[PDB]
Amino acid sequence: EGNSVAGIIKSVNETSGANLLSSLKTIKAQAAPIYPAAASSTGYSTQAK
Amino acid sequence: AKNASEVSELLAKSLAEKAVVTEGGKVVEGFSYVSKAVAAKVIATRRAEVHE
Repeated sequence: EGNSVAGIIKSVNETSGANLLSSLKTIKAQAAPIYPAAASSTGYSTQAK
Repeated sequence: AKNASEVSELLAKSLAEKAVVTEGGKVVEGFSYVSKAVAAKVIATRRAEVHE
């Protein structure tokens, strides 16, 4: 995908001055790296079996 | 009877808003000036956008 710093620059430039300071936690959350949440616990893999 | 204050005041203020500029005793026409209030609002707008 596109890089996160350009997304920061774009979405910070798009906010108004009144909208800026409360949007900063949202913009940060859109620039945070994906750390995948714990998915489905299957049994043992076919190679583990 | 009780809004006579505001109608005479708004006649005075409406004459005051289009106040005219005089050469000496005679009137210069096509004279446009920028007030200190208008210039200060321009300065405040530019200052707020640069602070933004």
